[PDB]
Amino acid sequence: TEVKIKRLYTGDADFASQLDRLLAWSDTDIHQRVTEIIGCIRRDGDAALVELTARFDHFVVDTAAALELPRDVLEAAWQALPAEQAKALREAAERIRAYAERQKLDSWDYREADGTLLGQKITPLDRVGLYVPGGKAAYPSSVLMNAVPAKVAGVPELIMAVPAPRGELNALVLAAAYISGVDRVFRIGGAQAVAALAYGTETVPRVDKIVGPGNIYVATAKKLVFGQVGIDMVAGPSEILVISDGRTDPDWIAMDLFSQAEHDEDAQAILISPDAAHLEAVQASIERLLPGMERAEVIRTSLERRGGMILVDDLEQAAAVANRIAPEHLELSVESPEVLVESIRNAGAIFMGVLPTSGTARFSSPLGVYDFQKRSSLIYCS
Amino acid sequence: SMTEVKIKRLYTGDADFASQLDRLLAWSDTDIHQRVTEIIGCIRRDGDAALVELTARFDHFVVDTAAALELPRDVLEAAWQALPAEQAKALREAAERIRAYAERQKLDSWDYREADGTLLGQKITPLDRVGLYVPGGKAAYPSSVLMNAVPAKVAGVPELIMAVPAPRGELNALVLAAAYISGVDRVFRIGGAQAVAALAYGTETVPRVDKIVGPGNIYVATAKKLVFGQVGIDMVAGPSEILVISDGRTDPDWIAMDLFSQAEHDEDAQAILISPDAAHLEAVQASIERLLPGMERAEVIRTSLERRGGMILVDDLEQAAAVANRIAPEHLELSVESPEVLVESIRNAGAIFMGVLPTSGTARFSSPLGVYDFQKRSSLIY
Repeated sequence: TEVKIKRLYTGDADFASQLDRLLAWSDTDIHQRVTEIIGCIRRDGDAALVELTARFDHFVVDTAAALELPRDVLEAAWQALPAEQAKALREAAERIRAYAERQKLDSWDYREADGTLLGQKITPLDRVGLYVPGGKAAYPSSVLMNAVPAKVAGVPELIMAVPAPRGELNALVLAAAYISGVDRVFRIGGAQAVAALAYGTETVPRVDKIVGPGNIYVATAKKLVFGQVGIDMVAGPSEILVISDGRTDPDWIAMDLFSQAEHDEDAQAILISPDAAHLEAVQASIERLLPGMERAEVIRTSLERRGGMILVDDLEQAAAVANRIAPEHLELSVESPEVLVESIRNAGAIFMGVLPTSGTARFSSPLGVYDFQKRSSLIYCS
Repeated sequence: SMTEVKIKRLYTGDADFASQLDRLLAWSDTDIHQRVTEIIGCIRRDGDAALVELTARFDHFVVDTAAALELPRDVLEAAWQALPAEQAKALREAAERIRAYAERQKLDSWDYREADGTLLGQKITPLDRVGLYVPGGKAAYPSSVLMNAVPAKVAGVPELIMAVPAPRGELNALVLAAAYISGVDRVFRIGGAQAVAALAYGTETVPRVDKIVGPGNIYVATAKKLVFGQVGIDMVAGPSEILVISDGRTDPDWIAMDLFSQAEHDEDAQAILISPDAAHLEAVQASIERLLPGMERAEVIRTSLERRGGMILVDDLEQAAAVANRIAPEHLELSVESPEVLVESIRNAGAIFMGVLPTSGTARFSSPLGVYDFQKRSSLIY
């Protein structure tokens, strides 16, 4: 029943190094394989894509044109969702759209003293490729959070790759692609899909940026085609950092940790508090509520491998430690978070009352509309 | 003839045109990768000791302690104060133009209320610390300092740290003066892979930064690639490129000089001319062959034109813009009668001239380096 979670104390002398080891996170054959696949796609295009799709996905088609899903299929997958899921999808997409609309970059210009016109010309990327994994194990959220900002940016051709293992489709994924304005959907995946998107085939249009997480083949391929296309940041496992003043119900804090611990065994969930009693209470809440979780084994694995509870002297030190951690997700479960947030510098998303992980929030932003736009300097000497 | 310059010629009517263009644009060590890995390891393992030693071995710059690697601020001020009045004037002016452009590009925090009352927002922060690499000796340009440092300081970066190696102690006055007026906070006489490692991981003497920018040799580029993840980096350069579109009204000598402007500073530079006027292309060839001998860097210009230069005949200006959009040049010049009309068809270009930039076709998906690259966004949810 016990869950052994690493406990750290800011008073300890070896604390910095312990925090380092807690945050630490880290094949030749895979690199070789992906290189070969990319080469095959560049050299032989569609024939290679069809063959590799039959090999990896067990999806057999006569011509590459058949890899594509008709648009009617997308609309129909949407039309057949249970009413509540449809509601949820529309609402989420709308929130994402509104937010993207507010972040959208605009063109402008101005005149220097001599009369020179200087300006910034904003354009959408010409085409964007979105990768989504096949089967039941994909989440519609990833589709919305990549595709919606891309369409708000004004990207004219948004192309999705999602493999169809043995022909199998994910209704929610297709419906999400439909309502987010995905333009074309191809049943391809893996390194072969990345290569097809990056270089083009006679069937697959060449895109300028590829986003969306996938397996080791997809990640490796994305790294190898960077330069030919832009890519999104490589995702590490999810992270949450909770700063708690001790006033919140420990059952709730526990659920806050489970929220991110539950979807990756290598996820990192950390709790910081100046209250030791509160930390013990949350330990208890974890051990009690854990069995009743459906993802109990994964949650346990994550908490035991990379979980942590850090006792700090106060909320100031909590903010300092957080700024060192630079977490993907930061939750300020404290009484005056609008005050505490003033001390926060490095965090992907902050919850008071796609995202950069593995400490890259020290220098990166979440994926947003701006990543599907670009600027050109304009100089008109008259 | 002895004066002739073999410049690659393409025509959009060619059946092989797409591939010919691909081959024209194309431009592409293991022992270096090993060495750099070892240097990074030594720096992580031995810190200041390793940095002092490696600086002694590689730069022949010998100091007793790592503290002695740093240049006092007094030195920067004195480098500025000893400049000829006109150089100082030019430096200040350039720095000011850059500053004014950066202020206009600066990202701002904001928030708004959803209908239900949920608060959504964007919190903008500057990067905590930024490292700027500048090559050593006389072969460095103050511009490289200004174009990184000024936008970083506009962004509000609290600690801007510069590495510039001092081979045999040698310094570049213009570089130091540029560091002075652009608000560089600290300057260290270190370079190569060891400087990148020192900045990325920190030593007792060198502060750990969150992003490293500034182009350098193969050791610096390799090191930057290897530390990406620990820090942000800038896009890798990237020999210069210029693409000129000419309708034929412009004096062909002027076009020739336009091509020369970028061809003359790198033998690997790419200068391409596009026109729907075949006679004009011939005229520019003649102007090139006539004007070339009188150029001071005639040898470099010729080498560049011969290796990567090109002239492309198109059907009309529509197609000129289409080809330009495929090329996606660093620099684009619209030498036509109505550039304010033609620019509407232009999508992919680092900078556009009518009347640090992305190169190698990355203008299809990248923006120039600017203030926004030294800022980051955090999502707020209340």
